[PDB]
Amino acid sequence: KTSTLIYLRAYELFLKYLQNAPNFNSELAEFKTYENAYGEQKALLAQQGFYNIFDPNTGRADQRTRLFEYKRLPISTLYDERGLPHKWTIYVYKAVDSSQKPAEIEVTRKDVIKKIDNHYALADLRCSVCHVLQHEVGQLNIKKVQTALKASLEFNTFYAFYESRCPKGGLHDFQDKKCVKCGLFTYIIYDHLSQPELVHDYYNNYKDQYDKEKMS
Amino acid sequence: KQITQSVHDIEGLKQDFRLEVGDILYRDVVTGDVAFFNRQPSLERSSIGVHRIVVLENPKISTFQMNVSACAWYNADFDGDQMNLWVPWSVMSRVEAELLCSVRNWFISTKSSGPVNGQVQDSTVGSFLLTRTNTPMGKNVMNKLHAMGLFQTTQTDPPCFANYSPTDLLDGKSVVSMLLRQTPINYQRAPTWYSEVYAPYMHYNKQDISTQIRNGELIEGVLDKKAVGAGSSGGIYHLISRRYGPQQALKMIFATQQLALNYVRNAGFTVSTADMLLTPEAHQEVQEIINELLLESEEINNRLLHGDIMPPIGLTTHDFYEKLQLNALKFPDRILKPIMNSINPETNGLFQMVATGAKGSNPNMIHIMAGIGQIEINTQRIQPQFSFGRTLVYYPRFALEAQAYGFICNSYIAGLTSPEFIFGEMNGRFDLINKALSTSSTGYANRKAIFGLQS
Amino acid sequence: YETNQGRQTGGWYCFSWPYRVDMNRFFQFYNEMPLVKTIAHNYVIPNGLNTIVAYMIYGGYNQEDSVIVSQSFIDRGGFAGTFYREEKVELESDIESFGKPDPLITKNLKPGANYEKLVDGFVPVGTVVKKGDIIIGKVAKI
Amino acid sequence: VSTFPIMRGSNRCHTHHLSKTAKKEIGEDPNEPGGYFIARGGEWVVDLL
Amino acid sequence: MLIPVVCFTCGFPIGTYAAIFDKARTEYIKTKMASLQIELKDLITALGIPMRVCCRTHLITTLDYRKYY
Amino acid sequence: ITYGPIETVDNEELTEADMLSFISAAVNSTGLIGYNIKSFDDLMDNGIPQ
Amino acid sequence: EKIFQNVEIKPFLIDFSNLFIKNAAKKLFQLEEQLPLVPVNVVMDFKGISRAAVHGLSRVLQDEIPNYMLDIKPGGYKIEDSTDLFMTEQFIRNRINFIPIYAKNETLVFALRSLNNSCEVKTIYSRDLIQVAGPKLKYPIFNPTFEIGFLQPGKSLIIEDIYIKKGIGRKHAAFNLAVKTHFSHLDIEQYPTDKKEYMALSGYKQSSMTSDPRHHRLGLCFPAVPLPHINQAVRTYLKNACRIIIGRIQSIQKIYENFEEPQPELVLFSMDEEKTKAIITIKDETHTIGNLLKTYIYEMIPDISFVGYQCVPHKQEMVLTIIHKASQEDLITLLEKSIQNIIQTFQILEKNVDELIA
Amino acid sequence: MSSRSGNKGIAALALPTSDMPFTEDGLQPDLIVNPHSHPSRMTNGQMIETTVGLANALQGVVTDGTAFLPINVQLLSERLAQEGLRFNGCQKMFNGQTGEYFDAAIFIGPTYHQRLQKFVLDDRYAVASYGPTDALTGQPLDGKRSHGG
Ligand SMILES: [Mg+2]
Ligand SMILES: [Zn+2]
Repeated sequence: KTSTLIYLRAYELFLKYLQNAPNFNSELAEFKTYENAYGEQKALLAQQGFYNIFDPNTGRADQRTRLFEYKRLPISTLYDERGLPHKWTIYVYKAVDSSQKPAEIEVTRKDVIKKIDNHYALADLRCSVCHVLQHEVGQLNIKKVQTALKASLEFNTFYAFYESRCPKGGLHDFQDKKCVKCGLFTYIIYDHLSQPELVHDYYNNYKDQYDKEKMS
Repeated sequence: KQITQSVHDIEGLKQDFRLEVGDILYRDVVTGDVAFFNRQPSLERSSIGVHRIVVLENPKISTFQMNVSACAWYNADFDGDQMNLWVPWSVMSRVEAELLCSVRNWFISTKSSGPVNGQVQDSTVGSFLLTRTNTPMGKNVMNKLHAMGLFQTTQTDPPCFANYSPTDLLDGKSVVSMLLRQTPINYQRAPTWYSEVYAPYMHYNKQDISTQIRNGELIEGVLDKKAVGAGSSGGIYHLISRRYGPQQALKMIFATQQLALNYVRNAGFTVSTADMLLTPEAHQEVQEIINELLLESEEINNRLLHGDIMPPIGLTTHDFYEKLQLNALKFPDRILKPIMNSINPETNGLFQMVATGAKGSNPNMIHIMAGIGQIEINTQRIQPQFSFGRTLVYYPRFALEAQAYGFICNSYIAGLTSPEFIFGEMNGRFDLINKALSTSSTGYANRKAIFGLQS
Repeated sequence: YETNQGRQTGGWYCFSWPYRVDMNRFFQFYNEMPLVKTIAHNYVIPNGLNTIVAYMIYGGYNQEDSVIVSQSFIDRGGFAGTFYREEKVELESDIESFGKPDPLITKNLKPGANYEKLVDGFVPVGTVVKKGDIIIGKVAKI
Repeated sequence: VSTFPIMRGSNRCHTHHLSKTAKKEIGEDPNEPGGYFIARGGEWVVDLL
Repeated sequence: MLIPVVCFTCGFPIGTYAAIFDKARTEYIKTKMASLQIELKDLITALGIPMRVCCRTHLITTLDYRKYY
Repeated sequence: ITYGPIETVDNEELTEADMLSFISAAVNSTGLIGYNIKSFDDLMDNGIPQ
Repeated sequence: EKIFQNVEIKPFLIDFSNLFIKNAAKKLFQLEEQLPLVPVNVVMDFKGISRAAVHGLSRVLQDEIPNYMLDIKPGGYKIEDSTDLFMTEQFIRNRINFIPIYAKNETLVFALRSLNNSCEVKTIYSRDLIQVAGPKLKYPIFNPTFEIGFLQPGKSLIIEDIYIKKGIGRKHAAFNLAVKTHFSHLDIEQYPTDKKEYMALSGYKQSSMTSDPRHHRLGLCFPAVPLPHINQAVRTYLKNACRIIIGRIQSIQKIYENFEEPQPELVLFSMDEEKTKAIITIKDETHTIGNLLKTYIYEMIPDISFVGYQCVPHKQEMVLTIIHKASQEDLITLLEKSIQNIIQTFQILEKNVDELIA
Repeated sequence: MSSRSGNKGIAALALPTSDMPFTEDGLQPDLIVNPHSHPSRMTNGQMIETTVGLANALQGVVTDGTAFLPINVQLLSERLAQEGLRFNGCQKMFNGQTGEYFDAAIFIGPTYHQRLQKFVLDDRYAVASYGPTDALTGQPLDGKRSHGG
């Protein structure tokens, strides 16, 4: 019978308020806790539990997510044993049936619709520079990759720094001194070999002294 | 009443019993009357056009109903747009409205010289589904009864099916030919369905990747945004307008629209939460691609730690370091490989909408499925605005991780984290601000340009 | 966009609506808690219904963010409610009063108005009023 | 000689501590918190400047 | 203000068992109890409501004006 | 008022739905409206007389 | 052979085995047994009948069959000045319109007179609808457990003229009779849809464009029929659906047989190649009739040049176009024979309904 | 009308219950939402809510879908499958007008939809050739409220 008690008393208190009751301060304060207890009953008729989806592995709330995780990768996934980035532009395909005589074609993106049909399925890509497949990149030796990149980074930074600058100073990147070339395209092509190995070693001291001056 | 030079309401004309010559009668608008249809802001020449009134006798309808392909004239959509409509009553205005301001004159854009209207959304994908070679069930054919049903609502004179038995199968390209025959044109172009970025994955049907129409006979290929899309210069509707006038182009837009829509009334089209869900193997490859990006970013950072960053002449080290990073966190073209591995293109609703040009693009598919990537505001990363060297309270001062500067690693379907959402909201609000600036900024320029040039 | 549209959604706009005389207020009869609720609904009542929606192409009547609605769902009470408007007028001075303007004196009667269905200057409650009808009849120069 | 507008729900409002049922039968919203002003037939909210 | 007399989507008369379902659900809360820790599938099936997505959706989610006023 | 060492607090079972309880506690503390009512009460009490 | 094969009638019943359900039932309604009117799921098997006819029967039973509802006569809801301020006339009218009734008499008129002389919120249930009109209800027409609006303390609600109105569910959904619970074709093989490769497809092995199913299983649910008289109610509903379809088809048949005499429903043009074009325009006609006509004309004239119908949502009409390599009267008699085929099919359906349920 | 993901929509069709498409189990929609509303707006929350609501209606549960709570769409789809539905929420749907099943399985499920308080009956206005005019310029008054313009 809490319904008839809460309603009638609230009216009497309200009527007492308009008549300036002497005890209205205490009588209303006790009714607030009386209504709050009555309020939870109505809140029970409204709310219906807590709920969450349960994880079978851990029988609490399910926290499994497809979110991203960092998982630092080996450096061989980026640069080859010579130090140049991989270009996954060649698409390798494998036949769905062994009876197919070719069973593998390596074609560029444009040639795919010309030469590939439903009888084949895509396989892992190949780098057009170092000819390694994508799923076999682990075969590349990391310590050889790192030492090649450190020479590639050193030579690239050297020539990037000396893109216009000369190790002996004064631009002169046509022929003079050793600013640009010792013949051929040795200053950008980097695969003629032993020309960068000598010239960079010729002015290695210059590279060391300029980097620290910049880093100040 | 010319005899009285006065206007009488219709309740007090019981003694009239007739109208005399010279009287003017103000009669209710009927179907076939011309009406002016206008959306504000009226920015383009097509912003006011004349439509043939179709009075809707249902008293429960109070909206202005228009074909969807007509919205390209007014830049309108049905998200709550209101457009003015006034029916000319003067004979001079009525003669003018149908002869000069009819929407058939705005089919070709004055701005671009190309067509304005075409198939949009439901029909751009509907035209592709109707005209594709193979359905997942098999060859894309229909019996005589369902080929006839494609022409029920076209409002044109239906073709002849007397040569087809009830058990005869009609190709999807067959029925389109019997509609394109009335306005025979020559069209040969690669469809939007065939894309280089998709080709290494998915097996394109050779009868779908070359849309050729000879004298109104669709003899190969699919019909998509390139052929039937709105605003597609050189499309089939642009060619129909050139040979047979813009009015025939509008009729063939509607006839082809009903043909496509009636096909999807049996083929059915949908998008599901699994259409945007990657396989666990592909999701393991998307992470591998992203870790490769973050590895390159950390390789740049390791150069910065050892002082190996030598900026080019004219750029500061910070400017060069930021320039290097923005190149490091660019999604490679191979990010489509995991997406296409998890997609059945014949049945994937999301892919077909994107690949056929109905709606969306490759970034939308990549963002939903693969990853958001770097967040760029004015062609640069998120600036450290929280404090000196801090981008957010969630990241340390002078943090070098790419995530601190807006690089979002998750995809939309995976669910962004709290700081990824904040960076996304910075880009999201920055797009909302640009829109509001665009309306006001162009308003001043448009009015200045009008007055300088109007004379 | 949702933050904008959530605050415009029809629903139980005020639990004390029958005691209020408000203008342009819509009270939606039926409300539902979302099947997939969020924490926000612990503090504000939900506004809307859990509608079975089909993401399909059906006749091309839903292009450009249009919706095809089941007429039966409308008739059963889906998003139905009451829309309220107020008509408040005040006497300028003792020269004005509420009452049916007597047709004998007139001198300013509205052209083509009803002037019927007025009791004591006001239309009785529960009476339908159309465009031409007169409500809260008032006169001056008394 | 003055009156100051009283925000609904404040300690100087007649419904400051009244019971929810009393608010229900007084014509007020039992669940609403208040925080607005009633001036010349309209309800006004003073925002956070 | 109440559970609809019939399901809005399909018109199955869930209002027949709405009054019984309300108190059965309440008693099922009192034995399980911050939203909805329950599963009401057994209670709904016992009332005779079929395995219809619409009817169960509108039965278990429709707000009651008496609970809030 | 030194608290127990942080090596002993058990949080492996703490889920994010549990942190929703902290959010609810914060909302219950603030009241979601209470700041402006309390500011007006402070006005009437201390500010207007001052 | 027989078209409508054996039927499966299974009413929906309250499972009192659940403790909470029984406790609540006896606590508020004092209910210990099944309610007087229960929903019945009727699952039917159809063989040797086109998909158009079965779907037309389903559509008719859904909304195109005449049905009864409880409505309030205008001025019935006493505006008064004591009535509950929350129970508006619109809200209570919507509550009462959708109370399913199995009324065999239209003269019944009910009155709702509920007063809340107490301090609690009193809920008005359907058992409070007392009846003052003509014949006393031997059996109730509605369940007494429906929740009509609640009354605030001291408030009342008086509605004095709640009568039974006749209509079809297409115009107002409060007349909708049968709710769809099943529809499948038994002569089309189905893929295992729980598999990944077939999860995006419907499941049927034949494409809908090239499929012509003749064996169907149709499941419908009727919302309230008397518990002791379930079978007779189902029989009456199905037979009335068949009668309605036959009657509308005969209405078309009259227009057909008036072909020489002028009429704006039917026009005829002999266009170019001996072909005669017949356009049948009928107002306020649904997809059921147009689909039936198209399918059966196509069955009777396989070599037809074109048959098609369109019920555009606006203009609220069914327009059926037939083009055929035949003269006007040959085409007319072919269409008449096709309509006779439709009538024959639905008369056979009614015969099977009488044979089966009983 | 709008969804909680922010997809406004103006209703332009009123199909009777017989013209509405329906699934094999008889479930039919209340709203029909164009699938093209998704790909360019990227409102994946609505689709995920539809999936979870499909699973919830059968279980008779109401799940908490608050932002930033852990979510696995793969596991929610597996939950759908365990509930008797398909891995995706799609179903075999039949066209209501012709009774023909769609070739593709249609994604139908409960989505919370909001009626925005922008009524067409308030917004629509039509005026005749005469009415109130401005005393100064002689032009019609401004807008619907003045009964002309
Ligand atoms: Mg818009
Ligand atoms: Zn239902």
